[PDB]
Amino acid sequence: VRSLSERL
Amino acid sequence: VRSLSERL
Amino acid sequence: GAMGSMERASLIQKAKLAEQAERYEDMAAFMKGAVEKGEELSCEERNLLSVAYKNVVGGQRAAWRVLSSIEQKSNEGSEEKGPEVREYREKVETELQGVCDTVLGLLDSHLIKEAGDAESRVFYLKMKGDYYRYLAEVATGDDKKRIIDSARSAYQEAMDISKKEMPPTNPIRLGLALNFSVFHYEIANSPEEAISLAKTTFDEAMADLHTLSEDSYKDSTLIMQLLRDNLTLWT
Amino acid sequence: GAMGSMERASLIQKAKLAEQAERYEDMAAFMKGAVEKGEELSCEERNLLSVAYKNVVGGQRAAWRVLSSIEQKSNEGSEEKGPEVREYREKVETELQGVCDTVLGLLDSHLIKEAGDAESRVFYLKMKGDYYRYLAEVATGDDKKRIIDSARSAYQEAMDISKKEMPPTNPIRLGLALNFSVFHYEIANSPEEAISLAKTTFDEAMADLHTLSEDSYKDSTLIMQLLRDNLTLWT
Ligand SMILES: [Cl-]
Ligand SMILES: [Cl-]
Ligand SMILES: [Mg+2]
Ligand SMILES: [Mg+2]
Repeated sequence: VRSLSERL
Repeated sequence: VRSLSERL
Repeated sequence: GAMGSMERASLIQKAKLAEQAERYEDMAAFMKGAVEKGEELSCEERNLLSVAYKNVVGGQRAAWRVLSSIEQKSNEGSEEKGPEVREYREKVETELQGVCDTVLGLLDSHLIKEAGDAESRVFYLKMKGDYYRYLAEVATGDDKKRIIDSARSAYQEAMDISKKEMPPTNPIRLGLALNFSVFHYEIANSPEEAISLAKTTFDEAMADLHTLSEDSYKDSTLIMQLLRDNLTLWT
Repeated sequence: GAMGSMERASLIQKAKLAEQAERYEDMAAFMKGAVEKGEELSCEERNLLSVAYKNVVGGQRAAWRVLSSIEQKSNEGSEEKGPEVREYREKVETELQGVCDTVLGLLDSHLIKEAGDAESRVFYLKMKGDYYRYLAEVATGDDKKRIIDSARSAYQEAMDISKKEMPPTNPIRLGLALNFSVFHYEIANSPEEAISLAKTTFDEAMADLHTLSEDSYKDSTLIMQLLRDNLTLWT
């Protein structure tokens, strides 16, 4: 499971 | 609502 | 062609990788390269070609519809915003037409003329009808009628072969009938013809399901459900 | 540049149309054209630039991960299938690196050096960190360490400005901290630093929410939830 980065 | 055509 | 130096088998392998990676423009370029090697395509390879270009043109069609709707609204109390919406719709349209012309060119040089078996010939003639139908969706001027007749003619030739050579449950035959019914409803202003074709196709397939294995039954009934979904929308 | 003949305002208008049509490669080309006009970008324009390239590189990253996983499996009792998987992974990788280099080039010529306000400067330095981070995701050889340090340095400069010049709830400051924490966890092998940064960022924002309007509260809390989601994954 990969980490969440900033959304647009 | 548009008609459904063949799926892949 | 930029794929001229790559082995046929490597192009096919990479098309399958591109599909897994959802890189459909790459997939289409690899499959175009494979077709241009000049050998006939197997069943699996025909399906890769179709998947690739259907996904490419599908994104273009979706974009064109968004832009056309914006352009239509701008032409209703609407403030004048200049040429940009038209220009960008035209840009997407030209690219879409280019993809359709590419597919039609592969079919004409030389996939159709070498296709002797019903499965291949019907598949390619259906594709020809489909890509003329996509051209018809964006056509306006002195070409619309001839493009529509080209789609109709390709679908009709495919239908004639499919009815003589394939069982009514064959998934290619079903998909052809489905798409020709969509042509009648959405392109040719013939909703009654669309409904009649979908109904007869569905009923003739229903009556042939008893001949099928479990796996073939699943394949056929999946497409039959699309016919039924359209009939529910159209009636 | 192919956009050199188009008005700045028309490029911006078309970028917005491309976004609506989900044509992100076009959107990025239009926004690159707009940047190359040489004027600074407004808030809205910076966001269009970021959305465009994030969507383009996002698709490339997703494809690269699919292909890298296939390549890794092939190198475990696995049958030798030739060079095609590596070649195609390399093709996608090179294209991804090209997009990152394009973005970094716009930042260096000359977006960052003209950005004096904290909102713009932090935004661009964060972007610089992000695109070096995407380069680091695919780097292996004698460049990996220097690419990682370039990402770190850009994020750190952005953090220093943001802490001096912006409130802890500012969405740019929050998004920067979020992405720097991801850098620590996924790139720099520093999960404890990632967790500490996410926790402190979340807590300092929580304590500042009382100052915000309803709309700003919604903006800030949406990003805070991503910090919390990562903390739940990481602990
Ligand atoms: Cl345009
Ligand atoms: Cl390749
Ligand atoms: Mg037969
Ligand atoms: Mg301030």
